[PDB]
Amino acid sequence: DDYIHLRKWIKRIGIILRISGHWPFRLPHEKRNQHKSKFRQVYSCLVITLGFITCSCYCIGLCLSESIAQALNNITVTSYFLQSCVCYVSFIINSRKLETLFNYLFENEVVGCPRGYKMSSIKTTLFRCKFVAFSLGILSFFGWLMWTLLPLAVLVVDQTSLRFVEAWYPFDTTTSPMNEVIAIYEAVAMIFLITAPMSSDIMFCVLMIFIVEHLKCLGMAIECTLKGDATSLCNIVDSHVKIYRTMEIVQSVYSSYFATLFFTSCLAVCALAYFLAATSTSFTRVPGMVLYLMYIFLRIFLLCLLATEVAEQGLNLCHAGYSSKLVLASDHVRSTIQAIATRAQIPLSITGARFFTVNLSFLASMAGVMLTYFIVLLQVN
Amino acid sequence: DDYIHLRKWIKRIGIILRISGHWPFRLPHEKRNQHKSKFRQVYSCLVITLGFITCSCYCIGLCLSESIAQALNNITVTSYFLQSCVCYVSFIINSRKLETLFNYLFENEVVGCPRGYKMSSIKTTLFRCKFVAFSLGILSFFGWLMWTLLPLAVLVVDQTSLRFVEAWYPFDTTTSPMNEVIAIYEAVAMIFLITAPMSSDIMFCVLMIFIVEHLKCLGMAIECTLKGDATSLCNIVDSHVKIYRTMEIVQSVYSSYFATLFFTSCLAVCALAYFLAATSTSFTRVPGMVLYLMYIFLRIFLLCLLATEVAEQGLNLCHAGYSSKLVLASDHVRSTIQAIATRAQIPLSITGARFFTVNLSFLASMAGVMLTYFIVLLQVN
Amino acid sequence: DDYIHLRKWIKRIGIILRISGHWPFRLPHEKRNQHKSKFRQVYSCLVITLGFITCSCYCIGLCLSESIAQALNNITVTSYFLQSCVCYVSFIINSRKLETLFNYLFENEVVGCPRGYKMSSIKTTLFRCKFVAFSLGILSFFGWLMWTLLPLAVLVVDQTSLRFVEAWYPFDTTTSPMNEVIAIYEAVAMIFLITAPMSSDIMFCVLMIFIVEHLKCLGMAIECTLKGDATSLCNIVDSHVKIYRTMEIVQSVYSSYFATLFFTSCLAVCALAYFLAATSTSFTRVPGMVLYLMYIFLRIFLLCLLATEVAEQGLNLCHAGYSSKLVLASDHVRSTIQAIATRAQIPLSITGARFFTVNLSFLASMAGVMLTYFIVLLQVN
Amino acid sequence: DDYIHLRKWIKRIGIILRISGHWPFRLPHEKRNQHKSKFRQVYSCLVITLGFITCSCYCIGLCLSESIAQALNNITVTSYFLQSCVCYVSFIINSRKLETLFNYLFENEVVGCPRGYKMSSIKTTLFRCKFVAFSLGILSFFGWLMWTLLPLAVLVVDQTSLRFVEAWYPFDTTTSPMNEVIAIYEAVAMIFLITAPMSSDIMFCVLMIFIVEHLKCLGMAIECTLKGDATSLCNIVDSHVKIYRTMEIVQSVYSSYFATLFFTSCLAVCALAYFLAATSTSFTRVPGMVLYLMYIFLRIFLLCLLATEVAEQGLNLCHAGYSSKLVLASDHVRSTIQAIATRAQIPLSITGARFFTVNLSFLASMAGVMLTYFIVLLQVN
Ligand SMILES: CCN(CC)C(=O)c1cccc(C)c1
Ligand SMILES: CCN(CC)C(=O)c1cccc(C)c1
Ligand SMILES: CCN(CC)C(=O)c1cccc(C)c1
Ligand SMILES: CCN(CC)C(=O)c1cccc(C)c1
Repeated sequence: DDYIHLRKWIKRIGIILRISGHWPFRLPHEKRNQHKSKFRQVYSCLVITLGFITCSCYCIGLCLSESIAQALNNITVTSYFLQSCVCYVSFIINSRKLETLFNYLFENEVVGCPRGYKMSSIKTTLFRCKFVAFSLGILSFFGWLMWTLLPLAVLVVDQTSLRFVEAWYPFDTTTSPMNEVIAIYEAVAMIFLITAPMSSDIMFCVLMIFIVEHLKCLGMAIECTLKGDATSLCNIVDSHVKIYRTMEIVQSVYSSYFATLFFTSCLAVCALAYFLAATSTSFTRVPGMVLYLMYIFLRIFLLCLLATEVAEQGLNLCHAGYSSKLVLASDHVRSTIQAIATRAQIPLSITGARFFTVNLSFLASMAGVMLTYFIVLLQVN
Repeated sequence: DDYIHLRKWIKRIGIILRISGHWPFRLPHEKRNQHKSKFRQVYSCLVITLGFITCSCYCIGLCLSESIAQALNNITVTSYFLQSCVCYVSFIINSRKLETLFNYLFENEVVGCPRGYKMSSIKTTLFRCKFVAFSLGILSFFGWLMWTLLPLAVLVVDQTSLRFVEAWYPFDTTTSPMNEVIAIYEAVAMIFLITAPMSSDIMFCVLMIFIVEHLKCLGMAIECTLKGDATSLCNIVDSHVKIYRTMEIVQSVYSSYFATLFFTSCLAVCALAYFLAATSTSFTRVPGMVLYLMYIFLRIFLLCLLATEVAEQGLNLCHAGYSSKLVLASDHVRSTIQAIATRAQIPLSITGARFFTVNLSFLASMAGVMLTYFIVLLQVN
Repeated sequence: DDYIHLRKWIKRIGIILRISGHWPFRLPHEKRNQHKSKFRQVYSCLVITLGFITCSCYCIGLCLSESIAQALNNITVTSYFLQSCVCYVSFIINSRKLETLFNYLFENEVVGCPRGYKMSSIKTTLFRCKFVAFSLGILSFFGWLMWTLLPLAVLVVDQTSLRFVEAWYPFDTTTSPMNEVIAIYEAVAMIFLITAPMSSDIMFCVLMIFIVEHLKCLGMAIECTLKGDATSLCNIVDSHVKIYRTMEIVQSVYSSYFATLFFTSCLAVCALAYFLAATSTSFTRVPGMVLYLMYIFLRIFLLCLLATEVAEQGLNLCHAGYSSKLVLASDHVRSTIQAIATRAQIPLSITGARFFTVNLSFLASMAGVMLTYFIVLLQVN
Repeated sequence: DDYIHLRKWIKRIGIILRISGHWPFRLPHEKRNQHKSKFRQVYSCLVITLGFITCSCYCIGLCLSESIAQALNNITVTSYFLQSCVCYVSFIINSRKLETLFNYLFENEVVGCPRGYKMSSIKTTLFRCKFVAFSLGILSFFGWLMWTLLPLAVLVVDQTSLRFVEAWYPFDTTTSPMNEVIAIYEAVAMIFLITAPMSSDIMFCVLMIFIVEHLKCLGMAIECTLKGDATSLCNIVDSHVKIYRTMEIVQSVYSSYFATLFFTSCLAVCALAYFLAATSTSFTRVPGMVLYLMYIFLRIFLLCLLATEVAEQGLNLCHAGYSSKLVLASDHVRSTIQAIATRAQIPLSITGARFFTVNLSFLASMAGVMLTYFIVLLQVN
């Protein structure tokens, strides 16, 4: 069966959310109260504390800067690291809503749709899910492998400064006793701090894909029940309000995370464009800086695209049922379809801490701001 | 009882609005026609005239500037002072509407809500009220104490220019006979001119908190009356129209005050960022200039947040009642819920003299404008 | 009677529209086919041709510029002159719609309003009409008197270049035979080219004031007919659709005129701010350049304010009738009030050639653009 | 008959779409399965491959640039060429939807309209169609003739570098054996690569004109059927939903094409304004660069105008039927007119890959961006 295949994938997503050290909540397939184990709790606490102290050493390493170039070289990695920290806190706080969200993915079976549509819907869902997940995973692995292991192959196979950008430490970390084990520590902390927000964006993309498929199924079900008494309309309205409650749940955690993400990502792409444009770099960091740019652009573009698709499917749900049969229906249908339309006129939008609406036009406005500040930072030299 | 506690707090707000010299109007708890006393009227007239002449000496002290730096050092304090003057005039003119607003806070008892919700609503209201009031009060006291008493401890405990920025005066004010009593006069005028707009923003924050709680109570009451004849719907519509009339009353006074506030606050934060960035300041004004920045950002952020919450609660009221029961109701309910929704689609927004809508996105746009003009003013040196 | 007073004023407006040389159309009070006279037609043709040739000499005088300063000194007057020419053409083309507009001002009597409201409405209408008309007229007279007669009192009472900015001419116009009669010709052409667009803005302000009063009367009439069968609702809907047809008529002519006006006015205020800031002017043109700025700002602000008031009154008409009585009315009232509301949700907006919406926020955006280009033009020196 | 005349014109449009080498689809007048011929398929494949290799040589000719000036001189032509390539791909992919679109133009006969309106509608349609088609065709022919044949008349009638801007080639192309035949090849490739997107914009303009006429006919038909049972309303709703399906079909292909078009057109007009402003050009390319500017501005303005007209006609359809008769109709009419209005409130907008809405305000925003980047590129020299 194809459907049990879908089961596999959502279990994998839950597994990855417990690999990178998020707080363990109840998965739908788990029914032995396994998430309350201490063996998985000390894991998440250890990884969260390690990420916190690494981000704090990097953040106070920024304020103790030598010049402008070291400041920007700290700005990029500290931006990504505090993105990871904001994501850690936001998944720590709202643990209960994630269980309801994963229960929504487990069963979402729409009633009233023709049976020929569900198969192609499941195939498109699995294809797009596999695409976004493997894309972000492979780009993350290549970027980490370059940025972390490329300077090690210059010296460790056989003077100082193995890592690309230094940070604040209580130890000296310049002598040969300490710098290698600092590099190893930075490697494993880099693994976890990269793995957390990528997994969060993967889960958000899965949720948006499922909500798009659900809204298309709802529109087809409205057309099917109008082509043909009350109970079908009650089930339609209940699915339409369940979708709205689910998006209202998704709004909060990703509101805080998206505000932090978008601001620090704009800072990171501006600093990267300055490093690639002006300063005569050492050419061993061009394959890192040309992959971090593509990762940032791909992540922002995928988030904005899957946030625009949901609003477009809601507005497409507004035009559902409007045909010649609606004129010939009773007063009951002409009232409930009117109610469904005037509720569907309100768009389902994910806002970033209510400062902006995550759309595709916001990507164009932010790219304009990035171009302006890149021109300014280039002129300042 | 908790509820009588709320009584205490609104009385305190009225008391503070008569301490800082606003025009005395009838409070709800007062029932002896006490507000028409001359003993409280000559107070407000004396304080308003003193604030007017102090703001006028500061304003014509700006045009008689020596250079650019003295001009900006006048620009900050004159911006805050004419904010205070605009607030004084706006509370002088519309005295009658403030009585209806304080009568709205005295009794606002929603009918039809389940009894278990009102307790937590009152607790959240008291907590957020105490938070915003004590926050702005303590920051104002620390900022005034620094800016006014820190230069006095250099000289008065034992050459000229005790105050930080000079102003126009008919007296000489440079000689030792006059400068000390000018400093004392500036201290008490500083107390009143700081105390007025902070108290106005505290009252606006109280009103927005109460309107948010009222809208949430209305949504819960709609859900409760749909879960269960006409009279409940009439009471719901009457509460919904009373909220709209109250916001329409709040719109005007704070429209004029918010236009003045936002423009002069942008000017003040730009001039402060220039003083903190470039000019080698004397380090005795860094604790003043680093608290005035935090006060400005906190005040603007709290105003924008509590103006966004009301619009979000209105749009959340639009989605109320939409469920399976609405399909099974009569024509009467399906008409009145439709009317409530198509009225709730119009957002309750506080505009600043109709030039802009006070939202959280406006804070981002204004911060972008502040960053652009700070870059320009830094480049001009 | 007060009402016949209103008659007087609209007749005066028609009279002024035929003084400045617009194409003569039928006024409401005229009933002898007087507008088809040739005695008033050769007037308008002569004045329009004179304004055309003066604007053409000024426009080709701009392209034959000596430097940047003479180019901007031509830019200001040519901007105002081609505003006048666009207004002349737009009133020449649509002569028929102006008759229907002046017939709308002649009789607009709303039915169903309480009688106590109409008196205060007429008083407020006459007050605001007199205010805007006398304000723009007196500022125009002072600006023309300064700019035209102030250099004449230096020389003509007793070497060359009497006028402030020269233009292209076939004659020499530098010798003493010709320059005085060129100055006289420029004086009378200046009178007509100033008098035309000011009269057009006065008529637009009158129309917006009347539409605001009409919408407030309609809202009060809806409240009155809901407080109390079908015929009142038919009269309400007919007045509401007549207001929309009138605004749709007003949209076109002022769309073209407002596009030209706003663009050339932004150019003029930028060039004036450059002349007042940098160049060491001769101080005999400071009273002209400081009145032209105030006239431009006052005209733009009054147009934007009276365009925002109409949209606000439409959205206020959306909330009319919504009360406890609407729940207790029949199906007929609950359907027609719903229809009135869903039609009133569409805003009555005057757009400038569909490029922008004339609001008060547009004034803030245009002022930001003016500040940016003033900073650039100051930096270019 | 006039109507058969319309037939002629749409056949001509189909003919031109098969002249410039687009993929051949079934026209409405063709009924012998002529579009599946190989004689017309190898034509389109040959022209598409030639345009691809020419665009690829120009695109890799950009990256192998000598300086900034040669880079911009490549940027303009490569922008137009990749516009042509994106249009080629977008017409290759969606071949099936173009058949339904051309079947919509073949028969669109509205039922219920008064007969006196259709004649003037057809006359206005033919006039505007002929205007836009002949305008873009004549400007394209003059621009191509100038840019391609003007340097040939300097040398070929009787040292190197016949073409204006060079490109990458495997051949030498500088010697006299090869440069002439390279110029001939560039001439014919220039013909096809210019002829494709102009024909696409002509078809889009035809579609927007027809949709505007259809919406006006629908509004007049609503007024006519309200002036007078169910079947007329069913036909009205079916025409209104057919218009929406047609615009939803038009959205996709022109979404991708409009995104590419608008971005590369902004780049091209910025580079052209730099070439015309600063660099001492050879004056033989001023008649080319002053026609390419007018072509770009005319094309963008016509696209934005005919995209704004459709949204304005939809919002005008929202106000249809609202009169005194609607109050006196049955419940059926007052429900179906309400449904038509609440569906017509959603605007029919053509978005460019969902990044922006093609309006006339977007033209103003893009012109502001063009002015800013032109000022920057002028300052960089
Ligand atoms: C900058 C984040 N980072 C830590 C240094 C990386 O290795 C890195 C680089 C490129 C792309 C990705 C997903 C991670
Ligand atoms: C600038 C206003 N002011 C008068 C000089 C102050 O003392 C002051 C400084 C910081 C924060 C607050 C609330 C007041
Ligand atoms: C610039 C237009 N103008 C002709 C030179 C004037 O005299 C002028 C100057 C200021 C204000 C007004 C209404 C007209
Ligand atoms: C830049 C495109 N191009 C190829 C060089 C042209 O000949 C060209 C120039 C002006 C106007 C038009 C429609 C085409």
